[PDB]
Amino acid sequence: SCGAELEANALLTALVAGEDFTLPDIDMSGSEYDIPGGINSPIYAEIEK
Amino acid sequence: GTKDYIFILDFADLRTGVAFNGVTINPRNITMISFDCTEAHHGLGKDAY
Repeated sequence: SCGAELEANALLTALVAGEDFTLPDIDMSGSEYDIPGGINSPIYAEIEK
Repeated sequence: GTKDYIFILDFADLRTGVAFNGVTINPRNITMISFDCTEAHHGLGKDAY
């Protein structure tokens, strides 16, 4: 195998060092990103003429 | 396979059908609510296929 993956990891760590790149940590399933009601909300009720 | 069941009548989402595929009753005008009670032998009832 010769560990091509190890060489790639070491090279990437050495070449980009000296800077900070931190991705955001939002969790998009926390119920703050959903429309409030389920099927029971009046959005899904039939509209009368 | 059970003998502990409940019958729930919800006046929202009243769908008229054998398989609940039909027009929906308007809850805002209802005159009476009569439960249909029959026997097992009512009109070739139980064992027809």
